[PDB]
Amino acid sequence: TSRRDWQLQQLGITQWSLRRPGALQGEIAIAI
Amino acid sequence: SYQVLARKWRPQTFADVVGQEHVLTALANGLSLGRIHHAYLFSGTRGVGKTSIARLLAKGLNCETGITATPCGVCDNCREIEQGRFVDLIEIDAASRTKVEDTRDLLDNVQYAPARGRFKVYLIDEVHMLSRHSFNALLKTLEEPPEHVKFLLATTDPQKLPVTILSRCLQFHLKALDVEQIRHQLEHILNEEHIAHEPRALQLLARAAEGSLRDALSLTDQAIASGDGQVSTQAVSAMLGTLDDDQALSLVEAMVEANGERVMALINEAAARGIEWEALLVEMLGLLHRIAMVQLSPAALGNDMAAIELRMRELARTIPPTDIQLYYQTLLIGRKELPYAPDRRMGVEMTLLRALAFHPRMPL
Amino acid sequence: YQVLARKWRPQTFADVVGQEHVLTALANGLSLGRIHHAYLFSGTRGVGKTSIARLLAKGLNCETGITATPCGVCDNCREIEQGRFVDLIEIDAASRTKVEDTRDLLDNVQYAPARGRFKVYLIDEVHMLSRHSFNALLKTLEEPPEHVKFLLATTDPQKLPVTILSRCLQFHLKALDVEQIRHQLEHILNEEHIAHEPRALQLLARAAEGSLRDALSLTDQAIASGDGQVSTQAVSAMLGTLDDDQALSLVEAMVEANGERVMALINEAAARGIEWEALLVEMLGLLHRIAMVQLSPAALGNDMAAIELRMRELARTIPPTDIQLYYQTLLIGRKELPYAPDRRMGVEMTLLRALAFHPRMPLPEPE
Amino acid sequence: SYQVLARKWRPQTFADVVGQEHVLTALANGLSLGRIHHAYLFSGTRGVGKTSIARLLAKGLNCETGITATPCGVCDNCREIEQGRFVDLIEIDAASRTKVEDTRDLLDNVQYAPARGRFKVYLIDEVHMLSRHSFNALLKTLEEPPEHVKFLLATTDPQKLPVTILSRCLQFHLKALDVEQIRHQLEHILNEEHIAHEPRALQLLARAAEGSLRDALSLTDQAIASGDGQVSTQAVSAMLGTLDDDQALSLVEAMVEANGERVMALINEAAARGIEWEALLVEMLGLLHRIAMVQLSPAALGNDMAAIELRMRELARTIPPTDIQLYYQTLLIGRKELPYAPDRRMGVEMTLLRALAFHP
Amino acid sequence: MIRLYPEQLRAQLNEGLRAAYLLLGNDPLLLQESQDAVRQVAAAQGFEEHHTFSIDPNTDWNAIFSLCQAMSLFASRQTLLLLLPENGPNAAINEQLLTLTGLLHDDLLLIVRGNKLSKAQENAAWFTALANRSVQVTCQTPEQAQLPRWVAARAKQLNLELDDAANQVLCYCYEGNLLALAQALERLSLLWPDGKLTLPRVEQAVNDAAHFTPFHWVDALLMGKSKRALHILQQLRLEGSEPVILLRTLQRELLLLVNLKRQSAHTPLRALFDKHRVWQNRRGMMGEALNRLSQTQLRQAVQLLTRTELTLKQDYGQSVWAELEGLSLLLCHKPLADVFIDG
Amino acid sequence: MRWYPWLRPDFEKLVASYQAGRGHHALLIQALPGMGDDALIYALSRYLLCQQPQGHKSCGHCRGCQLMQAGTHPDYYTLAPEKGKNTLGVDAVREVTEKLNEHARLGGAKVVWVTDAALLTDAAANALLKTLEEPPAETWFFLATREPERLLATLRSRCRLHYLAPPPEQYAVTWLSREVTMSQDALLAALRLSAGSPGAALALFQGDNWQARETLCQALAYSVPSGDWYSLLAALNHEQAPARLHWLATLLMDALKRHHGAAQVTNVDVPGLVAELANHLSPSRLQAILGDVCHIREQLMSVTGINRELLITDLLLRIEHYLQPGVVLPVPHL
Ligand SMILES: Nc1ncnc2c1ncn2[C@@H]1O[C@H](COP(=O)(O)OP(=O)(O)OP(O)(O)=S)[C@@H](O)[C@H]1O
Ligand SMILES: Nc1ncnc2c1ncn2[C@@H]1O[C@H](COP(=O)(O)OP(=O)(O)OP(O)(O)=S)[C@@H](O)[C@H]1O
Ligand SMILES: Nc1ncnc2c1ncn2[C@@H]1O[C@H](COP(=O)(O)OP(=O)(O)OP(O)(O)=S)[C@@H](O)[C@H]1O
Ligand SMILES: [Mg+2]
Ligand SMILES: [Mg+2]
Ligand SMILES: [Mg+2]
Ligand SMILES: [Zn+2]
Ligand SMILES: [Zn+2]
Ligand SMILES: [Zn+2]
Ligand SMILES: [Zn+2]
Repeated sequence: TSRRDWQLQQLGITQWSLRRPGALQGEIAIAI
Repeated sequence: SYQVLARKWRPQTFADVVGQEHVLTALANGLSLGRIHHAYLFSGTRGVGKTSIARLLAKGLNCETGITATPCGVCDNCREIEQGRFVDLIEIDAASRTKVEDTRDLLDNVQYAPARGRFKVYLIDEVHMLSRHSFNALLKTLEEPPEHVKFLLATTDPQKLPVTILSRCLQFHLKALDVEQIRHQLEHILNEEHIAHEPRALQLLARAAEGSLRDALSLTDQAIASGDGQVSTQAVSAMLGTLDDDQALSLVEAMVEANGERVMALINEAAARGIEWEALLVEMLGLLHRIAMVQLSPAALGNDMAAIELRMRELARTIPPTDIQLYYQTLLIGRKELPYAPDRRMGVEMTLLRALAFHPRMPL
Repeated sequence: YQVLARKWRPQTFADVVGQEHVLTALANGLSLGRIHHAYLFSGTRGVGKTSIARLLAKGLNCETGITATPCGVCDNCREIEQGRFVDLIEIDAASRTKVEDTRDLLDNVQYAPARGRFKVYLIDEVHMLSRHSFNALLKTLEEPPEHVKFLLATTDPQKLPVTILSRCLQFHLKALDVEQIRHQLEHILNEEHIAHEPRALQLLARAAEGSLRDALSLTDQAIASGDGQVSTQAVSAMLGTLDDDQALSLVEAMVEANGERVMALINEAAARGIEWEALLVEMLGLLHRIAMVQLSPAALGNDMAAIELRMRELARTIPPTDIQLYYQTLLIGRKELPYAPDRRMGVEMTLLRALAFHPRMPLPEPE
Repeated sequence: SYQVLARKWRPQTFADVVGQEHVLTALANGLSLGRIHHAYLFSGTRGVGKTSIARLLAKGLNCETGITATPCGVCDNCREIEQGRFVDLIEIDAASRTKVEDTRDLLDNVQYAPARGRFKVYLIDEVHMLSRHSFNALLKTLEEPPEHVKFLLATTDPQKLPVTILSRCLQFHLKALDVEQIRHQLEHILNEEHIAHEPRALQLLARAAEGSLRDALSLTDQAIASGDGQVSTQAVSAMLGTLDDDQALSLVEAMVEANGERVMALINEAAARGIEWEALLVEMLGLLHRIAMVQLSPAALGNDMAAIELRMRELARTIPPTDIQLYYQTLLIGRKELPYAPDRRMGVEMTLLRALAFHP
Repeated sequence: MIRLYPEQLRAQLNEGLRAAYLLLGNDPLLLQESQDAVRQVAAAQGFEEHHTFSIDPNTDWNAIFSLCQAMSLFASRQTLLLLLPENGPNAAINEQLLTLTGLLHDDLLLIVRGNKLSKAQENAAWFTALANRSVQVTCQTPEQAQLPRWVAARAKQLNLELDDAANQVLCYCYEGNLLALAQALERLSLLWPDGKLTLPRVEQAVNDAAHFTPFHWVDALLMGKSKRALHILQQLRLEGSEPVILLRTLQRELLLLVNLKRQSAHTPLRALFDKHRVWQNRRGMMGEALNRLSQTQLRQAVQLLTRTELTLKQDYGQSVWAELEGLSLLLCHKPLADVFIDG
Repeated sequence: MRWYPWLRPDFEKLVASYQAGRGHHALLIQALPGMGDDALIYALSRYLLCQQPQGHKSCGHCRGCQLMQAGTHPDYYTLAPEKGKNTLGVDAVREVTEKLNEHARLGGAKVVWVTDAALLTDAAANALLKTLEEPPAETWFFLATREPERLLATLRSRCRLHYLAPPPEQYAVTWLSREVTMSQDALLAALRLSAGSPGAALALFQGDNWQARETLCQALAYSVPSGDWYSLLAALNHEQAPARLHWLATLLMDALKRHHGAAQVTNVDVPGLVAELANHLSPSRLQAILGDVCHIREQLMSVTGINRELLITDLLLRIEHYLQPGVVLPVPHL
């Protein structure tokens, strides 16, 4: 796995990824 | 005025008593056969008729006609006992009188023979509140009781009493009143009271009673007061809704269907009234756990959640288990992270948003 | 001299702020003559439960008659205002939680009122009563004498038994909003002839949550600190609230992954002795507000309009994942703050950690 | 007989106090304008002068000359209050008078007029120890005190107090003294006492004070007693650590290099010489923070540390910041769990063993 | 010192009356029956005066000594009763009892009630002083194996007919509570004058099933009856049964199950039951669990039990009922997500 | 109350201050159990209460010395928990404070000794603050504790801290060898397990603790190859569980250090056990098991009424599960 991901796992910090982006109602502008 | 239904409808006869057949039949058989014991104890939940049955037994014991299970209700003794002015019947509130000195004076009256009754009946209520010295005095009295006295005890915490006291008395445990019996009793009471009612209102009141007749009568009185002297389905439904406040279940349902606007509206509604956000999260976690248990086995859901049985069953049948597990894990993480959030409301909103639209990335 | 929270206690239904539904219901009941014998009031602290109960008692026991608009000038009204009215029995359930006191009170309910037409029992903090006390009040409460009324006020209604809740009419007061609190403070200060500024009043209203008692206490404290004036600087010093512009600039610098600006801001804050924990709380609040704005355009409030547009720009630039990562990093930093050698050191290390794991511009990797 | 510096040097005038400028200014303005409240509460950490400020306010209120923010200090009332035997100033120790009966008895006597002074001042200390019944009993009278009584409250944990009590009094929060302020006050006290001292000793004492001036004075008294009546850098460093400055650098270097042998040898030497492990962990955390700071900007390195610059810069240039953050987190976790471990040395060894694993 | 059981006490009293009688045990019903029989026999012999005292640190031994020394003009043949502390007599109580035994008269009949005495308590001067002129009756609750015999005897002496199924139901419903079982038998006799107590009659009587029997829930779990276990847990929750008692009972059973599961990889289950002195009636249901749950189960269950026990010991939370229901489904063959087990 | 040889230096300092009058009214002694701090406090109290001091020692013949020997000195106060209790209440502190107000019977100094400040309750600690801050003239306070951090910050700030240290390792080893007959490796291991504090190792040797340690080592040696850690329950389920858990944690730490490479190990008398532990277990699993053992020991020592058997069984099952491949190990966190 990625080094940064492993370091975050060792730090106990969880990473959240979008699953249903259509739920959000607004100009998120995630893409660029 | 119109009096209170509970006060005006104290069971004055064994037939009027609702349920509790295993106790009434045994008492009637004992009275008919003459097998009467010195000490009787009654145990059960609130509003199950322990005091009423004790009073009925006391009335039957000292009736002019004789020791019968069906008091006449017309002789002077019956009238005095009903009015509570009977000389030979001594009613004691142990909660109010707990010190040994107060109980000793009452217990010393056993020396005098009955004045106008066959037996000198003592009815002690809330006996579990007596002190250690009071219990010792009662045990001393009960060790060698006079043949012409009887003791009746009623309490909701029999375990508090000493084992010695329990061992020297016959104990009867009272059950709940089910639902149909409560509905029939309420229907009869309202018919006698000349108060308009509807079957649906009676069914809802019986369901909300939860096995307690006193609670059912209190709810009926509340409906009458709010209904302006009339019992109606709309009045009872509004009364129950005022005591429901089902924002948590609505939030869970909105989240499961991914409806952010409903979630925000419910959050605002909950914030309108004073509520604990951590308590709300705990309730949501419990609801999700119950849904998962029901999915594993239909028998998980019991009669305690009969009010929201249909909604829970629908959620269990519809939602796949994986979504329930994901939401439960997300709510656990949210509860863990809540203390250090900028605000409880902000933490709850963030966690609900994460459950709605975000998926965590597990290691490996 | 006198405390504002007490000097400005409402004495008429017109003086009450908000709570329109409860006042309308009480007025309709008094006018139609349909008066119940048991009332319960619920809500958060400092909303006017006791004030509304006292106004209802005045209306019921006014010399003129049963009206929804008490005169406020007759002997009964003045005595109720001074708390010396004989027929208004005020009970502090918090102190008298024993059953014997309840029995003693109940033993004297059939006696007629001394001078008024009704005998009103106002029980405060009724939720603190014992179970025996609650059970003892069922019968009398459900059948009070014709000249007896019961008023109940509590902050934790759910503690009461369902049986008790079934013998009264429930009114749930709601927490006041920022606009109402700010308007009330403006009116009070104008009546008191005290200089004020809009930003100071907005900060006081926001820091008072939804309780007017807290807002008035904060106003008095600011006046004491401000030396007879209410200035934005005085209110900021009293609340220890760092400028929101500084927090927004720090957040923007952290996003831009330019640590020189971040350290310059840290030094500037340390120059004025800005609280570090307050800074972390402000940053977390700003991040959460940005996330909410991303969730819904209308999430942002009016009080932040001065920076609204700026925040909106972030809402159109920062992916939600980056916002969540920054929020989690700051939350962990706050978690570890107490155990750090110094609060300044802890915050600096937290910011360095956030910069190191910046999604777009991580710090350079050593050769 | 003999009195410690803390008791001897209790301030007796508003100008003799250190810091808390906002509180003094507010009190002076209130006294000058005549706007006097009937309930004052003081909150803050330990040893910040809450009791001293309350006593100064009590002296000012009941001074014979009048209600002034600058008590004369020479009239009978001022001397009696200073010596703690003033009749109309009643001091209550709530830590030992939590019974509601005592509170009721105290309140029953409020109706009586003051004996000598123009006001009857009640100074309740450690009020947070009072019971709920005591607070409820107080509430009513505190809402309507007679015109000839005043209430002064000093507390260190205001959170425990109910909101009702808090809303009935004017609250003053005292800011913890800065390191520079503590150092300046210690220097002034030593100069007034004619005791030799060195800047480094004062810096170390202020740093060890941790925002408490009472603790700083206690440490200064201990150093004076244990240093033959003189304050010296060597004596303070003996009473304290400070010998871990170079040792901590070697330990962190060994940890970064992932050499278990050297780390264990250094720990064994540290245990043999008998240093404090908490100080070692704090020094390691500070060194890691400084290394992380230098990576962002070379100029961030402090000038006072111009002795190990080469090693610090080499570590900053050789180690990515992520590893530095990982080590800092590990050291913080070890520090948090140090008192809960079977032994300090065992916990430190556990933390270092965990840290050593972070190396490819 | 004679040693007897409650059944032989009547025969001993018929044979003769001894100076002192000791009633040591943990069964209130048997102790009360023995005391009543002894007092009735004494009254028949001519003991119309009775005195009872409670032994405690705040005890007025002077009154007892005066009563022992003082005579009676007409009301002679005194009877004295003592109630020992639950913990047992201490050195001060030991010497007080020795002094009391020193002051004994033929007209004074002494009775003592208390818990079973240990070896240290038994080896006392007062205890040895009464060895030659005392009889001790052991009165303790019989185990489930000996319970049906006692139930059958009690029904027989009441002139009642009990079926085997009815006897089993009564034993299951009122295990460890003989007072409740006797009261239930009396109520059944009152209900049915004919005295025929068939299985449907007791089953209708069992409809009460008041509370205090979490062992029923644990047995339902052991039997794999998910529906029955869930229903009993719901009834217990409605009854407000102490969740700590349920946790402790399930903890004992789960620790035994875990030990059996771990050590049965090389030994038969029945041999391990014999080693642990398990009761054959239990051995069945236990075996079912040991033949129904893998090693992965009874480990997640142990984790959940330990977490719940720690939470209740430190937080005392009232949500323990939901955790108990989750652990109930875990103890069954339900897979469970393992996330609700906080794993 | 043995007077150990290594108590001579520190005493010679403290009493010297009292000879010059530059003595703090509140002294807090930090020392491990068995270090003899009680003897030092008793010697200081005897010196202070002597009516005719000579040199650095009490005369032993004046009225004060006779009363101290008899143990009925009016001006001497001791605060200790009751025989049946494990904590010191606030009533004792309040009555002692009230009694301290009046003058001394003998017209001399008044000495109050607290057996253990760590056992003080919150109410007692708060109440003692005022008394300790401004005690009356000729009044001295002595307090002893193991972990000063556990004491209240306000109470701590009012005391002068004096810290004792263990003697050199060689001296302690020689003293133990003189006191008891055991192998050098065993003596060194016992001394290290006691943080180098003499007497604690003597307590371990005199009692059956050494036999329990040997049994635990044998059980662990049997369990590690097979991997059945449940059998250790019988070796761990005891009233002295914290000590055995500490021993197991020390063994795991020694094995991990040996794997990493070290010249000194706490358990020097069992090289084979630590070697087998290092060989058969990976560093990550060793660290996880060590953390779990420490956490369980802390929970047992902290939680009141906690069940020992359930916690030990859960810990053993958790360790066995972690031994399986593909199991995510716990990570320490805030
Ligand atoms: N079995 C019953 N049949 C009919 N009405 C009942 C019955 N049990 C209770 N009620 C109603 O509930 C009222 C109160 O009943 P009680 O006998 O006082 O309750 P309770 O069992 O005595 O609860 P406790 O012992 O006071 S806690 C009666 O006046 C009836 O209106
Ligand atoms: N709606 C309102 N309009 C005007 N002033 C208000 C209002 N609500 C609160 N206040 C002020 O805040 C004070 C709060 O008085 P309270 O008698 O404590 O009201 P309360 O809601 O009963 O507070 P609690 O619940 O007992 S803490 C009042 O005396 C007013 O000065
Ligand atoms: N602001 C201050 N200015 C000057 N000296 C101070 C100050 N604060 C504390 N001190 C010194 O520390 C001693 C104790 O201060 P206190 O008045 O007890 O502060 P405190 O906050 O009341 O401590 P607590 O709350 O009682 S533990 C004083 O006698 C001074 O010697
Ligand atoms: Mg009743
Ligand atoms: Mg109020
Ligand atoms: Mg103070
Ligand atoms: Zn009749
Ligand atoms: Zn009027
Ligand atoms: Zn003056
Ligand atoms: Zn001497």
